[PDB]
Amino acid sequence: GRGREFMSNLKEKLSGVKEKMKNS
Repeated sequence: GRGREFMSNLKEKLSGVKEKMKNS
């Protein structure tokens, strides 16, 4: 599931991406 395993992982990463994203 290129989308099934991506939708979940997405939010899982977004929680960390904000570390450098929202920062920069």
